[PDB]
Amino acid sequence: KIGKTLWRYALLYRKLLITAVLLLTVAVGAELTGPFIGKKMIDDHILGIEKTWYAVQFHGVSYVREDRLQEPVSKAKEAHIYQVGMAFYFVDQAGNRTVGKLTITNSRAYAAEKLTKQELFQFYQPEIKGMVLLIALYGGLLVFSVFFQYGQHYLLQMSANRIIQKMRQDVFSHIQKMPIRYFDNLPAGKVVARITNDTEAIRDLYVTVLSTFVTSGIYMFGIFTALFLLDVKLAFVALAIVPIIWLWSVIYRRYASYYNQKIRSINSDINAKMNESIQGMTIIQAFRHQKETMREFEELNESHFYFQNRMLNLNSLMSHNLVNVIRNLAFVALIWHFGGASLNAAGIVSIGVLYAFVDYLNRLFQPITGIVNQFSKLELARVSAGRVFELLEEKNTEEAGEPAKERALGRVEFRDVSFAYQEGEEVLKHISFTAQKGETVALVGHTGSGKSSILNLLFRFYDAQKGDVLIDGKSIYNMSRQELRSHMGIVLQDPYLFSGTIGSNVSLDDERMTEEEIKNALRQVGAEPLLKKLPKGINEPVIEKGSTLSSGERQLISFARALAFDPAILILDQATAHIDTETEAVIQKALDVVKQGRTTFVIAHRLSTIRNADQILVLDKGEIVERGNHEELMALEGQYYQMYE
Amino acid sequence: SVLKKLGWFFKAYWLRYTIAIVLLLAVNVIEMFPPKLLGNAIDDMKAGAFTAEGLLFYIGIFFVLTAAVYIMSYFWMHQLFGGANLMEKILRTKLMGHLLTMSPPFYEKNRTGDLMARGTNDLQAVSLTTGFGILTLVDSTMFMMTIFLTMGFLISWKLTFAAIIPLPVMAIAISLYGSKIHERFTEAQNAFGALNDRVLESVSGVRVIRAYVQETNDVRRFNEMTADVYQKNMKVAFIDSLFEPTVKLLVGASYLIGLGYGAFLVFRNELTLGELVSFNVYLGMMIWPMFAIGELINVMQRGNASLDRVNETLSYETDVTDPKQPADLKEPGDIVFSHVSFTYPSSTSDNLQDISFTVRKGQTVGIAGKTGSGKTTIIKQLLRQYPPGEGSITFSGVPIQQIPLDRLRGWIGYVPQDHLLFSRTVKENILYGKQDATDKEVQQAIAEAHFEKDLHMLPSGLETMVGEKGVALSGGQKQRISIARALMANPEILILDQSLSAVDAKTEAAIIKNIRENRKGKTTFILTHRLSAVEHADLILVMDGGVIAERGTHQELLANNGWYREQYERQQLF
Ligand SMILES: Nc1ncnc2c1ncn2[C@@H]1O[C@H](COP(=O)(O)OP(=O)(O)OP(=O)(O)O)[C@@H](O)[C@H]1O
Ligand SMILES: Nc1ncnc2c1ncn2[C@@H]1O[C@H](COP(=O)(O)OP(=O)(O)OP(=O)(O)O)[C@@H](O)[C@H]1O
Ligand SMILES: [Mg+2]
Ligand SMILES: [Mg+2]
Repeated sequence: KIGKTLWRYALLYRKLLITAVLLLTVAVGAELTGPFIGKKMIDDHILGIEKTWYAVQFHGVSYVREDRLQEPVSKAKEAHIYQVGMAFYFVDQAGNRTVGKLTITNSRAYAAEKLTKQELFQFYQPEIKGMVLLIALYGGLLVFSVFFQYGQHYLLQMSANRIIQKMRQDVFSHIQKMPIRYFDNLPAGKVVARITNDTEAIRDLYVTVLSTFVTSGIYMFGIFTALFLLDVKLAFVALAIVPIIWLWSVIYRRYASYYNQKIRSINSDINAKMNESIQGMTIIQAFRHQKETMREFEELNESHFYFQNRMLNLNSLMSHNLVNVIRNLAFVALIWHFGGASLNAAGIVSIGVLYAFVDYLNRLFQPITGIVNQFSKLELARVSAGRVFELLEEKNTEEAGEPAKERALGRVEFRDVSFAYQEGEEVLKHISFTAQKGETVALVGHTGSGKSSILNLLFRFYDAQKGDVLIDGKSIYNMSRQELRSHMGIVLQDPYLFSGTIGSNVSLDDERMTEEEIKNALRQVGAEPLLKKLPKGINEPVIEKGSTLSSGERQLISFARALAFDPAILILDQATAHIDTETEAVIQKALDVVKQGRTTFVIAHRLSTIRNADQILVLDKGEIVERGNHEELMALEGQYYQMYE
Repeated sequence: SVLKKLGWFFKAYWLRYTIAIVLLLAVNVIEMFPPKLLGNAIDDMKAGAFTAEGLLFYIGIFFVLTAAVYIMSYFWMHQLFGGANLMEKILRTKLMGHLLTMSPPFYEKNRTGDLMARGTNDLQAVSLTTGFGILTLVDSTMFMMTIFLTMGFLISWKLTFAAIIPLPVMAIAISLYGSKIHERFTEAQNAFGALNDRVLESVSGVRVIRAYVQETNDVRRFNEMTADVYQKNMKVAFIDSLFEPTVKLLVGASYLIGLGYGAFLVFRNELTLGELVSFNVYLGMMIWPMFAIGELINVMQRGNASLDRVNETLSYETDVTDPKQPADLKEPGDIVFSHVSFTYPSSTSDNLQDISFTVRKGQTVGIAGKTGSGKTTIIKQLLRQYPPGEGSITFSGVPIQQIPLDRLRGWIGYVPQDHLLFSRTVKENILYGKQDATDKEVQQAIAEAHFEKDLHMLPSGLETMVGEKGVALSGGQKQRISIARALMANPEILILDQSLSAVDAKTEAAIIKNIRENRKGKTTFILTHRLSAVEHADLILVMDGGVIAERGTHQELLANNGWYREQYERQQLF
């Protein structure tokens, strides 16, 4: 259920949204009181001349309105004023508007004279006073909803920003508690898209879509309330209108869901494919695969273009184009009902009411034009919520015990253990070996017998299906892999350096080793910091891996950072492959000797670096062959050693 | 600016939007008659002249006008929203066309997440701007223009130069708001690039993170960055919420001035209640839609900043790597280095000094010395991935340049010291080299790098999927796929870059034995640290810093005292 999680994240911030809605309620209330001033300015200060008159003095005789400046109690003539065309007429004593010949057939006829222009203006001086009073009233009333609108906007901005921040943090934590397999079998760009290019969809769902929705829904409620205040029969049609919008939100959903989800999936594919191309651009620019990679991309691009054009029609019969059809149907009703009321001359009551409704229609549709402009984003962000939420709601996750344990003896042990990726490729079979503090080296020439499989089984990157691994008699299935992985360190077979200074790469953003860990670099690095112009702390290698640095130098930095951390078990993976230069490879094994202080697992395809190991394994085809030392060489390792020399 | 930057698209298609401007004029005028029609109808109602046939005429006009606007603005919506899609697609194609055909010295200055976002996010922003922002801008501008004209002639010019007084203030406010929002949005786009960069780094480095237990120490950094992004989002929320109140204020001021001064005009008898209603409806349609003005500027400045990013990345001069004038000489077998003083872009020293290297016809040459001595620098001189400062590859007489990068790149074999693959099957990524290879040469290269046995371990020989990067493959297997792939091409020039450092000695023997069989009279560049495959060559250059310490074959090196002299014996006594 996507909506429930959106509601829960919103309820995490109740104070912010409730205060914003209250302030906006105040603002909309002020604005909706606004047009009553127009109503009551019309009906009073323009149509008061049309009501009975018992001070206004033209010709020096005519008395003043019943309710007007200079009101003694006096009534002798009961005069009236009537409207004919663009001319007004004044009848002295006690219908139709036929022209000193005024007739009201409903019959009696009387005489009236034209009110000219200056005399007509003379009438509405008190009306001028009333106009300026009401005008100033509304002008002042505006500046109160001026500081309420500001407040509610600046409050919704924080509610949206906080919501998106919280959601992003939760997603990132969840992805870091995912098994390695999940990352193994999914493109980096694909996962990266679901975090950065996918939460942006949900951010806009909050920053503009839902904020605009609540504002418009607060504006419409007020407008319908005012419409009910004025009329109760036309307000019932007004209420009927909203089910229309509901049916406008249901249809745009039964017609956009599939294509929006296809667009999102293609976008993820396009992020993944572009990442892959950037990473391996040397094989594109050295093997002339440029045109084929362009063709694949263009296939994806045209698929996305096609689906967008598979949505180019639904959005065309919607939006303002369709908001104008409700507006004109509102005008038609405001004509028809008033006409059916005024057929028998019973339409002069609603002359300020007519104006108020006319103003109200202008009010109502702009909130609606706001609402419709987001249905494209709403149905687009529903997809994004599902993709992100499925990631956030995932049951194959592994609970992680963050606390790291203390130092442990270097006791590794392996019982009858049978590991197999994807349940079919039985990499390891009945692997059993032990170590206390010496160098136990796993050797195989098969190149696919599962050396790295054993190493990543030790870290529980993948869970074994048979047997158990016990360090100091501690089954690795005690979870808390942060203690399991803090006792021991690994130099990956393919190093990955992070961004920032080489000193930062060795330190790894940990607050354990001071600046004087140059010893780790000086442990095996010869004159490279001298070669490069500035020391470790002032040269920033090219972002990601150090393409500004050689593969061996990168591997040197990786090994140094492995030693910078001091592990109870030092695991290595072809740690001396690209730095095989013997001048420095001998300094890593002569001046940086493993010594007894570490329990080291030295993996390598060269017999030179494992000649002094006190335990050598073969593990060929996932099965061990030899358990002796270097001098215990009869048949198999003899072949490998002989060819090396 | 965003208009001056996006115009060339419109100049390319001025048959699709010219038809749509006339269409919008038509739908605006026809939908702008009903105001005056209503004013007239209510004037008739007040005078008591409202007759039945007038009601029928009014409702018929309203219905026909509604249908006309419906269809004739449906066409305008379709056209413009399709133009936006086309703009986005063509920009994406141009962007990937510029990312390719560009040498590696730009990827050190340009990020993989900044560029990935600069494609996806920047183009979606530009699409949203091209469609919706231009739609709203043109529609609103012309609508306001015509409403100001109709109220002028058709109602009055005093009532309409008077609610116009507050609009200059709107203009200045809209100037300042855009002036700030442009900078804010360029910063936001760069920030999204940075966020994508950080997430990409975290995802790529996971085992290095998990093996070191720094999940928490990374969630800390992400949280701090998100907090800073929130702070920026609120430094813009402040300005956006200080802008809207001035907008609504001025809208209300225009409304109030129009209403009050129109009532006063009615008092002077220069206007009627019907005309008052008409003017008020005109103002209601004209100035109240300005509530979305802020969103319009948001879209329009976000698009401008995104397109500025795309433009500055889309014209970089592609380094110095380009055929000047095709010399059109098929490869001479001679590669004679005269004087090569090279300096990487990100360096301040001559990484390579004058090297008089020379390799004739087909001769394996061995380059192996202290790490960091720039042997892969000399190799990169051949591939011309970097600008030539003083390099003189001098193929026969002609310098390195004046050759087709297609043909020159076809001459070279490969330079993958770090392993690289692609997400596909092993067959497909072996086919990735040369022109899709052939039928059985795939199996030839397979059982020519001693890789046939490996297929037993792989459950689906040549058919099992190779996971992203090296997943589903061991390190030696991946290098053995690289050698097979790049031996599919049978190159005239082959460059091996520590190509034997990820497999055992036993398989190393098979490769060198099979490389000896494969390479007979074809020049090969052997770079390695296992000092046994370098034994056979016409020349062996030992590299020390920016200069070659010694030159000769495998014999005189063991005679002259130097680096090679001590390195062979130690690897021999083992
Ligand atoms: N994620 C995976 N899923 C399935 N099979 C895998 C996976 N990762 C590796 N393999 C395969 O399982 C076996 C494990 O061997 P491993 O990766 O340890 O190589 P290795 O013996 O260390 O060889 P070398 O060091 O010579 O490359 C190999 O067949 C390898 O290609
Ligand atoms: N992109 C680059 N920009 C600037 N300098 C670079 C770049 N790549 C490498 N370098 C520098 O070039 C030097 C010499 O080249 P490089 O070390 O790659 O060859 P190498 O000596 O064989 O390395 P290795 O011995 O590690 O296999 C490196 O030590 C490094 O300082
Ligand atoms: Mg190198
Ligand atoms: Mg391996």
